[PDB]
Amino acid sequence: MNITDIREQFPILHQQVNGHDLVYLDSAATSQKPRAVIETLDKYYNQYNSNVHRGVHTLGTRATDGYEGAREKVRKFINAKSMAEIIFTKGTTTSLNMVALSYARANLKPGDEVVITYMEHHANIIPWQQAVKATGATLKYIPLQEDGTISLEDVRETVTSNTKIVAVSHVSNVLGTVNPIKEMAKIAHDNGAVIVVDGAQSTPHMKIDVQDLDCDFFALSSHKMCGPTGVGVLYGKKALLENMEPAEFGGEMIDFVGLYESTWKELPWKFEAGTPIIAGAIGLGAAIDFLEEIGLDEISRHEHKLAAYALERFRQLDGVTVYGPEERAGLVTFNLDDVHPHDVATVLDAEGIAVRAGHHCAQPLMKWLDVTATARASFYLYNTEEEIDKLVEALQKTKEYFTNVF
Amino acid sequence: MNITDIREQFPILHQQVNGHDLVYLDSAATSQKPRAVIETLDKYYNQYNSNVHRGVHTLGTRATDGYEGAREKVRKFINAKSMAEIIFTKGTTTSLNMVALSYARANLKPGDEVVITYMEHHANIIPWQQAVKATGATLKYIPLQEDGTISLEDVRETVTSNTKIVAVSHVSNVLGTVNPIKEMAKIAHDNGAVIVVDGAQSTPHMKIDVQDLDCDFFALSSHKMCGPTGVGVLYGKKALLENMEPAEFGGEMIDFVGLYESTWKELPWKFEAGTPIIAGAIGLGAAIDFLEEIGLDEISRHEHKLAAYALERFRQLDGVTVYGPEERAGLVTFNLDDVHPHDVATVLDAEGIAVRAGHHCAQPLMKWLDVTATARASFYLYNTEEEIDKLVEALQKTKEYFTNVF
Ligand SMILES: Cc1ncc(COP(=O)(O)O)c(C/N=C(\CC#N)C(=O)O)c1O
Ligand SMILES: Cc1ncc(COP(=O)(O)O)c(C/N=C(\CC#N)C(=O)O)c1O
Repeated sequence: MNITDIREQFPILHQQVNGHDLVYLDSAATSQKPRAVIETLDKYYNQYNSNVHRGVHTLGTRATDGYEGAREKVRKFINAKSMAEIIFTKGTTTSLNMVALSYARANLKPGDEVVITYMEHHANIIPWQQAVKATGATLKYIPLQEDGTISLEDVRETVTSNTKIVAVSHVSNVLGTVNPIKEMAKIAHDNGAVIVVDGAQSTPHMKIDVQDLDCDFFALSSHKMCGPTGVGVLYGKKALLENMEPAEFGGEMIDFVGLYESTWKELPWKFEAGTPIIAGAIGLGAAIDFLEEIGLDEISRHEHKLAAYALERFRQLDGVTVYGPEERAGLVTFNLDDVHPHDVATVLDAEGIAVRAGHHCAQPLMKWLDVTATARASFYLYNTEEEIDKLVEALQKTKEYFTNVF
Repeated sequence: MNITDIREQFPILHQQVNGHDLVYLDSAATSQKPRAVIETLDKYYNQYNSNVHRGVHTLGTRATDGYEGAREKVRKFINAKSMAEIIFTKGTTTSLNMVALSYARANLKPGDEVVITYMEHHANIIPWQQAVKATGATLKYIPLQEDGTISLEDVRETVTSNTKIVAVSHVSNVLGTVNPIKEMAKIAHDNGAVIVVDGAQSTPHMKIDVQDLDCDFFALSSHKMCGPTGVGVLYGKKALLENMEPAEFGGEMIDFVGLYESTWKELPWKFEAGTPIIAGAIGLGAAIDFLEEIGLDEISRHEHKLAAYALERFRQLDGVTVYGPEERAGLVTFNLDDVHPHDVATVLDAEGIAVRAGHHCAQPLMKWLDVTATARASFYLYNTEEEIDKLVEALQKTKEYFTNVF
């Protein structure tokens, strides 16, 4: 894996911001795209754009083969058994809402529990809030240990035989924690629950195998993994999706329409209402071809190196707190003592450096961390140690600059 | 309006299919894109891709300004009063589902009526089926007159003071009928109903003015109007959207998140859960700039000419039935006596000609037409009379060829 060859594929990296070379360290908010992906979209619109599933004219057939072909690429990529288990959606958020709407709201009664964790992104919180409220069921949180990881002991404690759903994140977008999803699926099942896995932060960065994880549902977002905006996937076990009603209704997802009553398509089309995200899914396919060609394990090793290097160089700074465990995915959330993270982010941008400041859509987590906001640098396959040097050099500068003011 | 200059902007038109120049007559299924749109996407991914609404780094600000800027372009384009009334969605279908979920399901009780018409696309049928079933309300259909138009008399007949919702299409994707939306909004309101307008076929092809139409909701799809796939709009009167709960929950659409209860953003963000369709909305903005620069009235005049020419040259063929009225949008649905439309479409593709065969997602309409399927040619700003000549010449050939077989 050659990082110079990789960065050469991402036009957006080669520019300056505020007179400094761009240092993009915000891949957890969204990733940048290689030429292979952008040229996939261009070729689609330049050459074979048409609506799909009719199969009567040439361009229509090509578009359909592209779109269905990308479904197959997603299937192999996360090791699902069947294309019937791969549903294209607008994103992780919509995917998780569909499970909340079609599965939760139809399978929860007073006394039933939904179990989540304190570290969850909103997308994996609010749908469950709404679903328990709609059904008079109960929402519970698995506690976190002090380093921001989860103990299986706490899982057995929180999951009861009244738990219908466990919903947890694969990798935290804030702490960097890789959760024990597989062991959690076992505890879920032992108690008669399904597990729903929020895979938005894991999928771009490490090999996903839904056969090995035995998750019941798994959600991911194209934009975080070198792919177009506006597209995601819901994976669900075929037996569960067969029993769920659609979340949206319309053309494409029907079989017979009468005046008052309709019947549905087979999976996966049951869950894809209206003209689908044709170019986006095809570009998501291109993104998957690109990542597989580098290798998810390679990308993962690369991130292990950047994260270990970042954690070391952060510990060389006084007045800097880092949140979460030592063993982590490729990001670091932190604060400078006595500098608001908004200001850290502003000052970093003046130096070319893109990070995120705020709640990272994890308000409960911030409360648990006893902070109101943090700053975050997040990495991907195009980042380098040199860029981590610039970040830590800029944080040192920031500390001194704000010393000068007071 | 110079058609040669217009066609020069659409790379996909300049190719052959089966050894013949492509003749694309399937714009009602999806439209082709000009360079201005494709290069908008390229420039977004090449240059300023980032997540939106943070506003802490340079690319993030640019992405946000692009996305919010496109909201403004959509607002001016349909003459809404406020960006708070413009919600980006995945498409017409999703837009109509949101109204069905958030407005209908919360405002219908036994004895309440939803009124639709027999000519509606599925997207404007199934959501209402589901909503009346969920609420024990009643669904009614306005009858059609023999030419496939609607009489206001029939509207007053069907809409009662128990009608809560009237949902009708602006322009039929099958008959070509332009419905009397404005007069229908008046009848709706006189009886205490809102009206929901399915604008998927109107928006690409004619000026939209929601102030003049006084519609309560209006839905449209980017892919049909020179814009990217995967994006649409829901317009709704600000006072109605203020009172509707969100259809999806997650990051971006919240204000405060506690463990069990959350509060929402102001409009329009209330209705935009998760990372939004950033590049798609920006490209939809480019599409709108492109169409406004030609002029919707010009595009409309062009289509009037193609439709009048097509209807004339179709009446020069024996054994050809055309469905719907004389005054029409830019398409023609038809059948050859004794040739299945699937076969017509297959034979047309061998000649380079792209049309659609099937139900056109209007199964109730086909039943009313007493057919099981039809063929359809649909036009846009890049089509010509010469291409209509090829179509009618090919239909003549098809008729003779199928005579030979028998
Ligand atoms: C673990 C996890 N779960 C859900 C989401 C939301 O995904 P999306 O916005 O693509 O619908 C995300 C997206 N995270 C963002 C998106 C932004 N901005 C972040 O900055 O951390 C995530 O990381
Ligand atoms: C009047 C009307 N109402 C709803 C839809 C569905 O819009 P979408 O598939 O973009 O969600 C459409 C899309 N129509 C199609 C789409 C396809 N294929 C067609 O072939 O007529 C429409 O024309």
